[PDB]
Amino acid sequence: SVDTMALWLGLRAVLVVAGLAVLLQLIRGWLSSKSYVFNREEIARLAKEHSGLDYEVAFSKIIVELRKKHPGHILQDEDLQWVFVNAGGWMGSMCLLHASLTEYVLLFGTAVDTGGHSGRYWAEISDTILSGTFRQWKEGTTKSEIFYPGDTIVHEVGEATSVQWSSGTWMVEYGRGFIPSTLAFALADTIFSTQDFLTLFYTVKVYSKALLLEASTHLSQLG
Amino acid sequence: SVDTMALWLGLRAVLVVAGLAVLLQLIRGWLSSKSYVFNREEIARLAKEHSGLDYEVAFSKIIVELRKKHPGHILQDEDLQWVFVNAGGWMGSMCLLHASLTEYVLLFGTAVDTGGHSGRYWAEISDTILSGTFRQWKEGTTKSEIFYPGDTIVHEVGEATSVQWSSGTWMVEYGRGFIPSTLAFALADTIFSTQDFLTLFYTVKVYSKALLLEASTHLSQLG
Amino acid sequence: SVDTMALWLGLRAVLVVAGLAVLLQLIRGWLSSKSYVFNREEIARLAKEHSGLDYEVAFSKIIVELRKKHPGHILQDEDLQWVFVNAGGWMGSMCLLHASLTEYVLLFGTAVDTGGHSGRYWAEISDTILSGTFRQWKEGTTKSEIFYPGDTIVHEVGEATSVQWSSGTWMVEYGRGFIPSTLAFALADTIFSTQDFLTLFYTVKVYSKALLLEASTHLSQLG
Repeated sequence: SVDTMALWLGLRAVLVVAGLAVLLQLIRGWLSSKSYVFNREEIARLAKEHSGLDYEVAFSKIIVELRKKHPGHILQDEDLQWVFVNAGGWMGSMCLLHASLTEYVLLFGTAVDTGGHSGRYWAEISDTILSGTFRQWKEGTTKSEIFYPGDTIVHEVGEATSVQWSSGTWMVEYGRGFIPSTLAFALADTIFSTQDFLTLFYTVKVYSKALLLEASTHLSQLG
Repeated sequence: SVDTMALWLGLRAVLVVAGLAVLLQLIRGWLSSKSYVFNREEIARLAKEHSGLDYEVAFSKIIVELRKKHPGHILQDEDLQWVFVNAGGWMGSMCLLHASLTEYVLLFGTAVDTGGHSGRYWAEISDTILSGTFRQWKEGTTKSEIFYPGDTIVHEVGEATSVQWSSGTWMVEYGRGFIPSTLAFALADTIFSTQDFLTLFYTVKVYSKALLLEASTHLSQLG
Repeated sequence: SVDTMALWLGLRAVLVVAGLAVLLQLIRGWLSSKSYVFNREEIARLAKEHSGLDYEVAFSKIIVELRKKHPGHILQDEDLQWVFVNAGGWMGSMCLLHASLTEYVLLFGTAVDTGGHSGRYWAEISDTILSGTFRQWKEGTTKSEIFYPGDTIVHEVGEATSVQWSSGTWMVEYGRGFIPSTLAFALADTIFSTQDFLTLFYTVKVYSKALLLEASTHLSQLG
């Protein structure tokens, strides 16, 4: 009975600590900046237009269109790089195109069968498929849904689903909200599982280059 | 030769530390309380009896029968909730019905293909399959075994196995032993991989509510 | 406006830390000990020659041939053991035959579908397949390659790939380079995921036994 009481008190302590953590995450999301360069419908339409072609040609055409419609906000050909992404038990790769304090645009996908935790969304993310399949298992339900090239899955803030991607699945991803908070989730398995310090290097490098591009465009627009 | 000696000394240090950890686990397990409300054969027969129905109807009927045969030991309908479980590389979901210092009962399953480490804890676990398949690859062997609805896999005290569950696999799980020791493994991937503080919140909340129900039943029986 | 610069400076700090980590990995792996007992071609042909038999008979004959051609460098039958290996999100099992500061030989494989990160280390790794399939997804590309019994996959120094093995895949693995640099990747999931301290016990025990056997052989050869 004494051990039961001690265990209940410890569980209550962990309960309130986790509640405070989630509350601080929600506060950071609420008080976040809302100056947006893109709209999610725009990225969704642009990615859905080229979903019928090969995914590499689609990547090329979408990058060209993004550079054409938003000059100074997309990285150059010299800065584009495929970087592994290990998070929540799954493994994929990304190619960052745009990333600021409130938005980011990248090409995400995997060439192998993988799946795991989607991560607690404290920012709004949208994925429009170009090839492969995307199986989502939302929280609270016992059934999953399948998504195909042309579909767009939007992840609201606070949602946590079970994601799964077949081999050769590739999509375009646009994130809106408090972008830095996602970094942790993007690097968790890189820190405590894969020990891939070079992947962490490449990730922070491309993010810093995207921030530098955004600041340079800001200065050139006001200067 | 010097580096080899240093590496061997470090390996011996890790060896003795891990041995002391295993010794602490076994000591806190053997000397744990053994006040049992249920027995694994009761839950096994209750789950196998309704294993032919749809897994949702089976869940409902099993919950009703548990509340009929053990009234003050099953959580209320207002306290039932599906909570994600990320551990050992695999991801699923649970709904807890009973949980004490020495026992716990829940409904566990996944709607997607998953698998990984079963985990090591001082607790005899029993899983009776309601739907789906369960592949178990025990330690020390090079071949696995498949289990179908109606079967009951018994994870013994020294269980190091590889588990795998196909999409739509649902089962009823009963565990007796040092239940808090099973918390760590159940939350490790939640801490270092998923960054899901809300799932940790839900887990500790439902465990605290189950312990509260058990303590309330105990006090109402002794008073 | 200002927080962009703040985040960029933080990313620069993380960048220099990760860069120093990678540079130290390179410098320590380079300029290391060059005492080699085996070579990847010998092990590759020894495994490919027996790749047509059942994998257990192949294991036995390969161990016998290794003890015949390199006596004193292979563990005894009393020291052989199958130990689970959780790393990078995948779960397999190993049987260590030889391990020193510069080389290691073991029998690896899995009885369940698994996959994940291969890991980065200054160590040339070669795997010759006896059964099952090995899908490798190298870094920087969007397509993977399948390998079959008889094939030998070379994990180059400093490379990072996505590995995937079907159920029943078994292979003979030979590592050359700075072996301790892999140890971290070999145990991360054991510490932050499986919490399996007995598997860690077994791993460090077999590594210490291999190092002790190597030291004994060296002393007997010079004494």
